[PDB]
Formats: sequence, structure tokens, C-alpha cells
Amino acid sequence: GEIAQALKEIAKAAKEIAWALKEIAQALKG
Amino acid sequence: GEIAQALKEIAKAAKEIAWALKEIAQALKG
Amino acid sequence: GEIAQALKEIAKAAKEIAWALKEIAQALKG
Amino acid sequence: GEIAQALKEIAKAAKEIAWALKEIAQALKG
Amino acid sequence: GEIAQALKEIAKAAKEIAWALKEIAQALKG
Amino acid sequence: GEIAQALKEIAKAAKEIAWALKEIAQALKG
Repeated sequence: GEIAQALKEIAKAAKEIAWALKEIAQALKG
Repeated sequence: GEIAQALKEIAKAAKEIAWALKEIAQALKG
Repeated sequence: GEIAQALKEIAKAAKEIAWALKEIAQALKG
Repeated sequence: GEIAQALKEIAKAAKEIAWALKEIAQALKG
Repeated sequence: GEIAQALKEIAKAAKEIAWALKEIAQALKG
Repeated sequence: GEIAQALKEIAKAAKEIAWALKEIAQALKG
């Protein structure tokens, strides 16, 4: 299960990276 | 299957990350 | 299949993320 | 083997990238 | 084939993302 | 083969992206 588990952990982190960048864009737009 | 579902979620997050960074670039350009 | 299609979409978004970050670096240098 | 090892290293780096971007978001919000 | 080609394109974009983020860190440290 | 080599290059670039983002976070926090 190691390859499937590593891909699921990359997908969880990718979602959190997208959300943090939406918050950064909003802060910079005022 | 789990590999395809994780890769589809990474592709959706990658498109959201690209859009947020294009908004950040435009804010910093004025 | 869906695995190859998701990886082609991640490659296309990665190139857009690289371009936006090069524009952010130039804006922060003036 | 080598695919699994490289994916485990990408997952660990992705979690640190997410954490750093949450810190950047919080800094700009406050 | 197309899976190896997409991963090679992701590798090149990742290197360009790392270059740009190092430029951004240096500009903010100025 | 070529799949493992591309993933090893992605892992190395991801570690440098994490480092650069921690530098950015520290600079912004002062």
C-alpha cells in the first residue's frame, strides 16, 4: 500500500496548498 | 481506483494553485 | 487512461505556476 | 522500490510546503 | 510513453519553481 | 527507469521549494 498511501498524502497536502494560496491572494487584493 | 482518484485531486488543486498565483502576480504588478 | 490524462493536466498547470512565480520575482525586484 | 521511495520523499516535502504557506497566509492576515 | 513524458515536463517545471522561489526569498531579504 | 529518474528529480526540487518557502516566511515575519 506504500505508493497509494504516498499519493493520498500528496493529494491532501495539495488541497491545503491551494487553500493557503487563495487566502494569500485575498489578503493581497485587500 | 485509488491512484487515479488521488491524481485527479492533485490535478484539480494544481489548477486552483495556478489561478491563485496568477491573481497574486497581477496584484503585485498594480 | 485517466492516470495519463491527470498527469498531462498536472504538467500543463505546473508550467503556468512556474510562469506566474517568475513574474512575482520580477515584480518584487521593481 | 525506487518509485515508492521518491513518492514518500515528495509527500514529506509537500506537507512542509503546506505548513510554510499556512505561516505566510497567517503573517499577511495579521 | 505519455506518463514518462508528463513526469519529465513536471520535473522541468519543478526546477523552474524552485529557481523563482529562491529569487523571491533573496528579494525579500534585501 | 525514466519514471523513477523523473520522480527523484521532482523530490530534489520539492525539498528546495520547502527551504525557500521557510526563508520567505521568516523574512515576512521580520
